[PDB]
Amino acid sequence: MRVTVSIIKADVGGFPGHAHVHPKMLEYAAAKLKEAQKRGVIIDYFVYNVGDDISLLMTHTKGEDNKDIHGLAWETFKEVTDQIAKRFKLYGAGQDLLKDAFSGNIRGMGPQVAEMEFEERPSEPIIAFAADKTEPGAFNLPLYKMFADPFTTAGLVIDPSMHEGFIFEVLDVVEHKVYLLKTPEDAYSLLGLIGTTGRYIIRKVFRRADGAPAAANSVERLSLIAGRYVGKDDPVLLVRAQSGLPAVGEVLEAFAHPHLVHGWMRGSHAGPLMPARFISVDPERRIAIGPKMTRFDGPPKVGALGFQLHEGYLEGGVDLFDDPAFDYVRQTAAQIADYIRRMGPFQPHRLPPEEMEYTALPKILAKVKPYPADQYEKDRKKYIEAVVKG
Amino acid sequence: MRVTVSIIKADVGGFPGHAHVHPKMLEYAAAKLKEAQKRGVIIDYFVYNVGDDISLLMTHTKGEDNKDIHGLAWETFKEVTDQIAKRFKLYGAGQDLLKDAFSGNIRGMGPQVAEMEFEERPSEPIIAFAADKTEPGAFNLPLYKMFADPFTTAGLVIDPSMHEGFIFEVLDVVEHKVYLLKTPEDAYSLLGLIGTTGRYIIRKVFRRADGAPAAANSVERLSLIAGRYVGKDDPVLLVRAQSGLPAVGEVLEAFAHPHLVHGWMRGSHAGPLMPARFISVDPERRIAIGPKMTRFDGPPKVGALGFQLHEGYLEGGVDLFDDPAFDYVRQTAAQIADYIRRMGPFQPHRLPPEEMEYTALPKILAKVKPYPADQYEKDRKKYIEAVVKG
Amino acid sequence: MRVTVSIIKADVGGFPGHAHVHPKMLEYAAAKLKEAQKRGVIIDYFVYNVGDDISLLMTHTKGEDNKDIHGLAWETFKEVTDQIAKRFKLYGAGQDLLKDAFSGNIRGMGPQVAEMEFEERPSEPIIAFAADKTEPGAFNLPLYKMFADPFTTAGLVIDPSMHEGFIFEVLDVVEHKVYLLKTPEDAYSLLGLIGTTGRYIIRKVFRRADGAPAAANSVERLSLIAGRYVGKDDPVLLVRAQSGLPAVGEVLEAFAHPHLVHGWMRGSHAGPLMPARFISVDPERRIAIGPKMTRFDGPPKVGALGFQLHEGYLEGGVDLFDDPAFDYVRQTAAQIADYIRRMGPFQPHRLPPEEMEYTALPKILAKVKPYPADQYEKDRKKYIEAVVKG
Amino acid sequence: MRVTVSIIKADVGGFPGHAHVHPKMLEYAAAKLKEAQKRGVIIDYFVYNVGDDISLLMTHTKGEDNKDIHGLAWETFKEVTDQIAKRFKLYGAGQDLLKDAFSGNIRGMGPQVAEMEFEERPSEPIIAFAADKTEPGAFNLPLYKMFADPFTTAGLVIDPSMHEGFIFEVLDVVEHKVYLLKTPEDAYSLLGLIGTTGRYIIRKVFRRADGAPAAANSVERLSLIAGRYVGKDDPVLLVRAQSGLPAVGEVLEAFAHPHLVHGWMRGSHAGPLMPARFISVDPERRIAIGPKMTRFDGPPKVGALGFQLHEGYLEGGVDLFDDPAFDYVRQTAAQIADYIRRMGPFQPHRLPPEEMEYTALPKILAKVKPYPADQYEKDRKKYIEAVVKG
Ligand SMILES: O=C(COP(=O)(O)O)[C@@H](O)[C@H](O)[C@H](O)COP(=O)(O)O
Ligand SMILES: O=C(COP(=O)(O)O)[C@@H](O)[C@H](O)[C@H](O)COP(=O)(O)O
Ligand SMILES: O=C(COP(=O)(O)O)[C@@H](O)[C@H](O)[C@H](O)COP(=O)(O)O
Ligand SMILES: O=C(COP(=O)(O)O)[C@@H](O)[C@H](O)[C@H](O)COP(=O)(O)O
Ligand SMILES: [Mg+2]
Ligand SMILES: [Mg+2]
Ligand SMILES: [Mg+2]
Ligand SMILES: [Mg+2]
Ligand SMILES: [Mg+2]
Ligand SMILES: [Mg+2]
Ligand SMILES: [Mg+2]
Ligand SMILES: [Mg+2]
Ligand SMILES: [Mg+2]
Ligand SMILES: [Mg+2]
Ligand SMILES: [Mg+2]
Ligand SMILES: [Mg+2]
Ligand SMILES: [Mg+2]
Ligand SMILES: [Mg+2]
Ligand SMILES: [Mg+2]
Ligand SMILES: [Mg+2]
Repeated sequence: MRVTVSIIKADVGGFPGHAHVHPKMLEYAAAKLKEAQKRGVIIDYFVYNVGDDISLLMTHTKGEDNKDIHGLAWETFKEVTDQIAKRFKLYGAGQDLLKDAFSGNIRGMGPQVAEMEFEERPSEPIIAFAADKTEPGAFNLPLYKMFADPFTTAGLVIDPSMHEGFIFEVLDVVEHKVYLLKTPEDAYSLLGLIGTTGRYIIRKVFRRADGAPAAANSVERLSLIAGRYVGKDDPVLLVRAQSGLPAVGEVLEAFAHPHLVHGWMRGSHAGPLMPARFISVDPERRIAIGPKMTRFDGPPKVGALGFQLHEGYLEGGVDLFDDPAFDYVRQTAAQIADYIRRMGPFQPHRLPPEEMEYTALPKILAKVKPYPADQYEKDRKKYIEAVVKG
Repeated sequence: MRVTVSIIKADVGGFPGHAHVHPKMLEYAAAKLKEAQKRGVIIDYFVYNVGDDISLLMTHTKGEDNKDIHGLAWETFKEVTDQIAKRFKLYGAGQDLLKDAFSGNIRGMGPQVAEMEFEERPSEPIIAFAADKTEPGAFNLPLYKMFADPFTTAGLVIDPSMHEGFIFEVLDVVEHKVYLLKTPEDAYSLLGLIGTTGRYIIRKVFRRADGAPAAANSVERLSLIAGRYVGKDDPVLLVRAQSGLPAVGEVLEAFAHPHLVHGWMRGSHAGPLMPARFISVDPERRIAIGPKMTRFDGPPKVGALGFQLHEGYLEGGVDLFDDPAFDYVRQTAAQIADYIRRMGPFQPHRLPPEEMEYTALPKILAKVKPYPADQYEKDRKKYIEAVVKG
Repeated sequence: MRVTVSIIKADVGGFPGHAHVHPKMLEYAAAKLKEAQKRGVIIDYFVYNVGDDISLLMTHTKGEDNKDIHGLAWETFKEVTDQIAKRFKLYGAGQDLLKDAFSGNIRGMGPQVAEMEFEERPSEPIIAFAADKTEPGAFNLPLYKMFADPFTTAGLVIDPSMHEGFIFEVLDVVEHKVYLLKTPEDAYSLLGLIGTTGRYIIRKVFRRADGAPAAANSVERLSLIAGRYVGKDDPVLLVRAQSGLPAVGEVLEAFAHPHLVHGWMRGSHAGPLMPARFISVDPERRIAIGPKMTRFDGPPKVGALGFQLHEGYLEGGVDLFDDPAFDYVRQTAAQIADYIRRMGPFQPHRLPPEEMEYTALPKILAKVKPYPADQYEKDRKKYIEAVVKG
Repeated sequence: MRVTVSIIKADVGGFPGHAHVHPKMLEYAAAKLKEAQKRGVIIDYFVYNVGDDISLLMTHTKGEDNKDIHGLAWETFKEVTDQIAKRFKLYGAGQDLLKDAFSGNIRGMGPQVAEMEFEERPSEPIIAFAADKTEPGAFNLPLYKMFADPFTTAGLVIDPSMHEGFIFEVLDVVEHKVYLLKTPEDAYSLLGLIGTTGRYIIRKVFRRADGAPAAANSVERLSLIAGRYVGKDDPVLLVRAQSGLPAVGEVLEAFAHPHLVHGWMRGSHAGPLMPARFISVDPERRIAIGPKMTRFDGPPKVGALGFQLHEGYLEGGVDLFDDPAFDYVRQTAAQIADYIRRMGPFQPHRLPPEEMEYTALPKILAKVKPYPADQYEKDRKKYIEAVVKG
């Protein structure tokens, strides 16, 4: 049977600030999806947060880009907004749905979606990822590693079924152009694009041998609003594993170096991506509570839940960053976070100016007097005396 | 609607010594505040300890410096004293209320208060802090950082709504004088005062753009008793966050370096301020149990609980030091505590003599024979022979 | 007496690659400057390298922007080129003087200059810095710290002679505009500019009390060549110290966090700025041999030589990063270098695309087929089957 | 034969700033003492620096407090001043001799002296210490440890010849009073005094069994100048070792924890005392070049030179901090220095106000408007509106 797996994610309020979600939001969402399941809209579901982002993972047979499934998610987020977030006056209530939400970040751009449709294999292990305080390009390095780096995915070299590699669908989110690159042969060209994490983002990956969908990342084109590019952050990602696709452990190895990503405070910094445990996982209630964002509204975090599909039912989720081996990775991220923070307001800890979600540069340039450089050389002594006397 | 948020804190007994509180004290206090809520005295509340200090966080509409609210707290502490602490003969039972409590530290000086009244915003995130084994000036460094240090609060540079800075109300607790300083321009003068943490303490902070209350720290003037200055330690602090006020994560960043503070053993040492987890947080019962004070009666610790206000009701609290990123900070504090303790009785691990809560110097000077220095030079050989023969 | 201190620096060949200089280049330069000294062109000099960059430090009385002094340096570099670098076929022989040098990086842009003229004080301590494998904005963070950060320069708070702060001359190297900002009051605006290290660079600093020159950094406007901005990297910096200017140790404290800077391999990465020892310092021969660039052509390094001026004569230089306290800083930089390198070709370890000195993006875009995104959605299955069958 | 060992120390100029000395100063001093030796004024000598402080170690038979020996030192420092420091316009030329030296710290207070007279033992091992960037009380902890702490000096417990302990001569430098305390019995009283490192300083130690001089520290009473106490910093210390006095290694163990001391930048901070190697030791030329002061004008450092006396001749010196065991201690000090520096201008990293060598507090209090606290409560809203509108 063919199944679709859809993650539709949104922030509709934080608790407090942008640090976390209120547990009643998860409970409300789970109850709403249980009703949809009883009506046959969906087969199964799992509800979880990372930071202030709620992921609705849903299995169904309606295909990709389905209005009923996308509409079920939207309605669930709108009802969480109105019944829970507005009731408790949560921070940024309705953030991703309402352009006038009470927060100062990018609002009203809508949910994000990562989805795949496929014939369910004789065993169908999948991993759902969610990150907070980062951009969709945060997953470029891990996706490259797991599908194309022989230092990550041993199977590329030792599993004859993987020898032919993978096909990357890369979205230029500025010009709205798609590129298809094949590894190993196009590795250098691919990296020339996807190293620019804010512009060229891996959106989908397919197995080269047969075209099977292997991963789907939530990324959309940017919008140009009041002369700035405006994106949708805090990505979600679906990866299918095993049997010629990377092993669960090869997928997870791709997150074992907590690389610097763009986001963190005010969408305007770089910090290490910490692979984080869930606070709690309740398979029966279909809810996981993910990590909080604390120092400097982070560091950026990613959570990983594994599942096994059966006739579209989801057995799981299983927290896949829960191992002492990943404690070392978290400790590294914590130390790097402390190191980089001592840079304060300077690039490359602060992002390049065009990549900053917040800026005061127009306010600054409206007040600080410029001097054409060539004329300034003649007048410098005069201008310095004027400040001094001034 | 306008709301007042009041934290009124006291130590009325420890369990054991000065290390912690008895959980029945928290339960008694919560039950008493629930009765006040039913009668309409207060809107909502949360009860928690850090070390041996119990904070009663209360929301209400009676304004600052209200006799009913201050009296409700006093009565709650007196009843905890009589019903719980005296019953179990807790250490320092009634400490802050009774000058004759059974402990050897400063007694009977009264509760402390941190409170703010304001129009409740469309979302109203607040953080309540409590520290044990330190002075109110322990918060000088964090408050300075979060409101004035561009290496902490990115918004000062990148959020045009924050560009105008903040107004610090600084209390000289020796001469009972208030100073108002504005950052950025008065930063150096401000620091010249508040670096003297025992004398010049940040009591309130206001937003410069509109005068909005931003933070309130519990500090009062010193009392001169038997020729020593006597202060009220173990401060509490309220901070409003977001939307032109520092982000929750910028507030928390201000605690990410575990700086040395005055207090620790016997109110007479310097040690690192450890940002500590709560042992437990129960939002339904309205109680959090904070950390214990162990080695050398510390190290000094601060706890952070976040809330969202709605019509004065408190949704929370949320432990905001609960992240692996803060595990690194705690480990640093633990290592610094071990390093500094090897100094034993010497400044600057021991405090300056006028800053020590305990001293034996009068006992010492009553017994040890002085010699005027000029005459001692002539007699030194004689005096050494007299000790030797002696 | 008034004196001018000029550092004029260039790379005219490496040994091997871009890692270091040949010692005969330094010996040749020193001999040439000794001849100029005998003729009265200059008072005194010191010759040294950091990585592949040779600094000619010269004292004289000809003022800033003097053709004789600039011409003496140019001629010295041209003769080193022809007599030494071309003789031994050094790598990038004549790099900064010859557009057709044999190297693949930016060539022929000319030497850089950092110079100050002033009345020589009753004691005149100065520090000369040189960095390799980085941009002039690498010094933005240190210069800000030493002149404006009270966590670095204690004197801003505790030395009444410094209370009035400093004046920063900031160059916009894209639009060729100069801004004058005064600290403390303009700190936030200043940081809003100079955090963009590739665009807004501190060129000079002056004391606010009297206008005295305090620092001079080597930065020039960019050139727009074949549609890319082309800059002059590997900066040099002069700082005057003490007596109302930052102490030598406050200047050095500003380098005690090895912050990430732009440059390193191929002028296209970010890595930690390591404060490095000189290999050797010979005050009598007037030559210091600085550090090599090794792993990944770095990490980026800065060297610091202190001097005392007397009637323009230079007593020194003294290696000011030579202390076990700075061994810790170097070890931190070495560890951060290893961490960040595991990112490979990805931002923010790789620089933003417009900031990269090397790029293959045009070659890539000439070969990889784009698909307009809207039409790609309809054709995706077809295109994937075509790659698969292909 | 009876011998006197005298260390007379002064700063008469730095190279650069307060970081180090010029090597010609040491060479000049050694040459001058060689002439005094030829004339029979002294028996032997050794000349060395730590940071910007030059120690003249001299052996002779003229006794303590001898005008000829003190005058020889003064004259040597005055000639170094005039012939070397003023010639090269060194920083703070003549610092400790000239009230109008060109530096901003405490000037003209004179050299310091540590001296002992005794019958030369059948073997006479002695250690000379010098510290820079700290007060004489920096040696209180080490002197206490080596003579009174059984966790340091094993001989107190296991060497029957040491069982009777030691006599401490403690100087109150504020009131000019001397106390004599005997360990073990007076340990607690002693520590009650000498923990106040700025006031009660160990000046001499004697063996209790026979009164033999065991140590001499350079400390003098403070001077009250323009309402501030003014002291003489950067102490020197002589310790006799072995045979009922602490072993060389017990003396050195007392420095193996790099405890926080007062001094460092601007005489106004606390930082770890690093036991440092000499850069070079030349026994034949009678000169050792000690460490530089770098980050933040430190950290504070102590050097240790061991000697064996024979008929007053000095065989040595031997650098006693030169062992990998002390590399660990230095690394600890380097890490603690980095930790504490993140506190910036705040106590207890900044010193208590009365202990600061530099302050801007009068300048601050002359400009910042005070409000009596009781009246401020009524007017606060008005004053905040006035700043806001202002
Ligand atoms: O060693 C492994 C499994 O052995 P096990 O069942 O524990 O004996 C795994 O590493 C697998 O080899 C890996 O996950 C690839 O599995 P397939 O995708 O080939 O099933
Ligand atoms: O990036 C952040 C929030 O993004 P998110 O909701 O996770 O997309 C935060 O760092 C906020 O920018 C920060 O807390 C300031 O928020 P405001 O006070 O401007 O709402
Ligand atoms: O073990 C030691 C010497 O043994 P050694 O000569 O190496 O056999 C030292 O620790 C001494 O015991 C110590 O220095 C005390 O020596 P005295 O002062 O008793 O001579
Ligand atoms: O403590 C210091 C010097 O003391 P010293 O000569 O060793 O007694 C330095 O930190 C100076 O205070 C600092 O360099 C500032 O010096 P000035 O610029 O005021 O001379
Ligand atoms: Mg949010
Ligand atoms: Mg989010
Ligand atoms: Mg965001
Ligand atoms: Mg988001
Ligand atoms: Mg108590
Ligand atoms: Mg307490
Ligand atoms: Mg107390
Ligand atoms: Mg208390
Ligand atoms: Mg080169
Ligand atoms: Mg170079
Ligand atoms: Mg270059
Ligand atoms: Mg170059
Ligand atoms: Mg000096
Ligand atoms: Mg000194
Ligand atoms: Mg000094
Ligand atoms: Mg001195």
